Amino acid sequence: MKGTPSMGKHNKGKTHIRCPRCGRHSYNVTKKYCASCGWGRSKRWRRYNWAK
Amino acid sequence: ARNKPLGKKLRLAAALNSNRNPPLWVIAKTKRRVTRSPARRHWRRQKLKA
Amino acid sequence: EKKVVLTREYVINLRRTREVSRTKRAKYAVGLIRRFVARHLKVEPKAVKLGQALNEALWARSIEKPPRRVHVVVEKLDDGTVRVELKQ
Amino acid sequence: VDVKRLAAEILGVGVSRVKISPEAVGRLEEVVTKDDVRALIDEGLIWAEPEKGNSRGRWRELHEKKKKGRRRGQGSRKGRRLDEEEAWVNKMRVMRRFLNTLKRQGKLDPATWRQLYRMVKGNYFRDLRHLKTYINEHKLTKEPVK
Amino acid sequence: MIKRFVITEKALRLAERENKITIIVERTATKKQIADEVQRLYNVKVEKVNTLITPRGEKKAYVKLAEGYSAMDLLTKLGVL
RNA sequence: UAGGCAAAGCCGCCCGGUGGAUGGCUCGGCUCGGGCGCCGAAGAAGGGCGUGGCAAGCUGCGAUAAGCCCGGGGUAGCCGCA
RNA sequence: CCGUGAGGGAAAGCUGAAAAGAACCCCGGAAGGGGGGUGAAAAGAGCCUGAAACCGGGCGGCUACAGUGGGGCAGGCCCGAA
RNA sequence: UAGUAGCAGCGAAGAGGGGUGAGAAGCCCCUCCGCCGGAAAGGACCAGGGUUUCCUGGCAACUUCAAUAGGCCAGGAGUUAG
RNA sequence: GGACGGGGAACGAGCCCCCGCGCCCGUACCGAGAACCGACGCAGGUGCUCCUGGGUGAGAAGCCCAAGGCGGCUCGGGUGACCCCGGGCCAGGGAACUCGGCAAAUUGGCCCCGUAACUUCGGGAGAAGGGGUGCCUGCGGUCUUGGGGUAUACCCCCGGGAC
Ligand SMILES: [Mg+2]
Ligand SMILES: [Mg+2]
Ligand SMILES: [Mg+2]
Ligand SMILES: [Mg+2]
Ligand SMILES: [Mg+2]
Ligand SMILES: [Mg+2]
Ligand SMILES: [Mg+2]
Ligand SMILES: [Mg+2]
Ligand SMILES: [Mg+2]
Ligand SMILES: [Mg+2]
Ligand SMILES: [Mg+2]
Ligand SMILES: [Mg+2]
Ligand SMILES: [Mg+2]
Ligand SMILES: [Mg+2]
Ligand SMILES: [Mg+2]
Ligand SMILES: [Mg+2]
Ligand SMILES: [Mg+2]
Ligand SMILES: [Mg+2]
Ligand SMILES: [Mg+2]
Ligand SMILES: [Mg+2]
Ligand SMILES: [Mg+2]
Ligand SMILES: [Mg+2]
Ligand SMILES: [Mg+2]
Ligand SMILES: [Mg+2]
Ligand SMILES: [Mg+2]
Ligand SMILES: [Mg+2]
Ligand SMILES: [Mg+2]
Ligand SMILES: [Mg+2]
Ligand SMILES: [Zn+2]
Repeated sequence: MKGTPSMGKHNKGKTHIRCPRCGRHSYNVTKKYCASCGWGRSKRWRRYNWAK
Repeated sequence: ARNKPLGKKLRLAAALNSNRNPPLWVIAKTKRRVTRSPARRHWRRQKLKA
Repeated sequence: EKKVVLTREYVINLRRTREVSRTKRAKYAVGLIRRFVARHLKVEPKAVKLGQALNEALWARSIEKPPRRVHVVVEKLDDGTVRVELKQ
Repeated sequence: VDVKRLAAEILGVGVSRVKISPEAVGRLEEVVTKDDVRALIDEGLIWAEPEKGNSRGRWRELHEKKKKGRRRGQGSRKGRRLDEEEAWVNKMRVMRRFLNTLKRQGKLDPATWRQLYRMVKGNYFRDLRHLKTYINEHKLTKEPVK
Repeated sequence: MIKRFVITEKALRLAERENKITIIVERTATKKQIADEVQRLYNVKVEKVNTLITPRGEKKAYVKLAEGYSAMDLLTKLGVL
């Protein structure tokens, strides 16, 4: 059931919405911060040296 | 959705405005070089992550 | 305005419908009538026009049980097309 | 434009029941508005066929036969038909209202009413006829109960 | 504040039948602002304002005028007809 | 006996269809050398949305929206990629 | 464009000196075809050159009693202008 | 390989006549036949989708066949609250 | 909303009449065997989430038909070989099949009679086993629901309903 039948439950939920600061589809509505730029939990922009 | 927020609605409106192929006079102006647009899409095929 | 140039009465036997699949017997009967009329009037099967009473008689017992035979009147018109009617 | 959709909306019936005359096949392509559909309806080229109601003559005949008592034998029953609890409620209410009316009018001493009431609650009597017959036979009232 | 007028079939029918003008205005304009703007610019009396935001992201207003002013006449006067 | 004499099929050349190699080209990249070196609450960088007569994208710009004013250079053409 | 997301991420250059970008006639439902034009050259917008694999046609040889590819010798048919 | 597999199975399906059209089994209309009817099917509607809605026109591409049809393509329009 | 208190003015209502204002955002459509997710116009999943007439029927079961919709689970025709998938019947025998009764077959609703060992005394139990079952013509009963009779129950008459 973990494949195609479970894929049908991804039709109505959401983890992220568009971030107001960086515009990506990365704002975690429940955690209340952006997973890309870190808005809502860090006033400085989130960017790590291990990322190209 | 029946009930929408205005920001999501405005982003959808922006996608609706941009979704269109280049005009025929633009094709003639560029001598058949500009035929397609990157913002052209189909609602069933390519999904906005609004 | 279409004038009749020939008229015949025929008894078309549809016993071949019992030798085909039960899910297509009435439609097969329509094809049988068209082929019979084309053969006996020397025209193509597309030049034959079935009448409404004939169609309803063929479809009276739904798709599975067309009648075993039909008594019909065939008329050849001045343009070359043929009309087939259930005799009544 | 779909003529049948507008015609069904105008006539307030189903599109399955809206009927368009073949004589208006030429005029169908010129139909633009619901006013045009109304004009065609007024001319009579578009009408609504009557709906089918399931005929009830067979049911009425069978219902008369069932009232007379046919077609309700052992071979025609598949589940419970008689309600025991409702029957008990009706039996108690019939006997209790009869006995209470008798006591209220004074034909029965309250002690005799108590004995009859407890017997009724204890299921001594099959029916109101049995209760009346018991009352008459044991002479619990000064005048007979009909 | 007013961007333009809507001169479609629905807008023309509304103008001729209900004394309403259809305008495209700024998305942030409120009903109060639209009514005051219409009254100031055209010197008519506004009966009521209905507003909606189109799927293309524009605010459209149906301005119903008072019962002494003609929407069709005003449209002819401005020459947008 | 063999040729006229041929099925399906096989090999080689020529022409065509497909394909986009090869060659030529280059307003692109890469390396090295030299310079220059901070911006932001006077609200930055970044993003969204919008903005052209016909305009979808890029570029530019910001409701004054491929744009407004002033001065210097540049003279007769101009309205970006197109 | 892909992934809920952190992240990941292509393919894709070339008409001609000049559009001179193919008038006009016949056919076709249309894409389009024939004739006729422009051009030094179709180089025809699916646009420099245009390989091989592959497919179609023509030509040469074989082809239904004879087991296949490579080499040497002898021969039959075909080419053998430079 | 190969003009081959598949375009069956999950309890519905088509036929006659006419019209349009280059072209019609399949588009439009009538008649007949069938399927659902506490519903893979009728009414409402959440999330999600985001113009797929409506009108006009069309068939280079899309729909496991066709097409004059279309959730497709082109143009235009449409969502009104104490 | 009410009550219990403090303070203030000379006015004044929860009643009647009349006047004025109510901003902002959503609002199309699908809502799924083609508009969502599953690379698809995907037999899955999400949502059958909430609602639905008549007959038979214990029944929101099945079967047939309304209202309403559909023939678009998006190939058509011919043939009636073998073979495969799904379904029907099969004389005599009756598990001899086979690892194994797998599969298939049998029984089947309701009413009446009847029901063992054992038991934790509740159960076992629908144990098991046997009989009845259609249609038609009449005769009744128990109630129910109204109306009329002296008439609130009973009683008589009339119309409807159930068993
Ligand atoms: Mg897992
Ligand atoms: Mg969660
Ligand atoms: Mg999808
Ligand atoms: Mg029966
Ligand atoms: Mg009990
Ligand atoms: Mg509103
Ligand atoms: Mg040969
Ligand atoms: Mg910026
Ligand atoms: Mg070339
Ligand atoms: Mg030589
Ligand atoms: Mg074939
Ligand atoms: Mg096959
Ligand atoms: Mg059925
Ligand atoms: Mg049915
Ligand atoms: Mg439904
Ligand atoms: Mg539509
Ligand atoms: Mg249309
Ligand atoms: Mg579209
Ligand atoms: Mg709606
Ligand atoms: Mg499908
Ligand atoms: Mg049912
Ligand atoms: Mg109906
Ligand atoms: Mg079909
Ligand atoms: Mg077939
Ligand atoms: Mg046997
Ligand atoms: Mg054995
Ligand atoms: Mg054995
Ligand atoms: Mg078994
Ligand atoms: Zn962010």
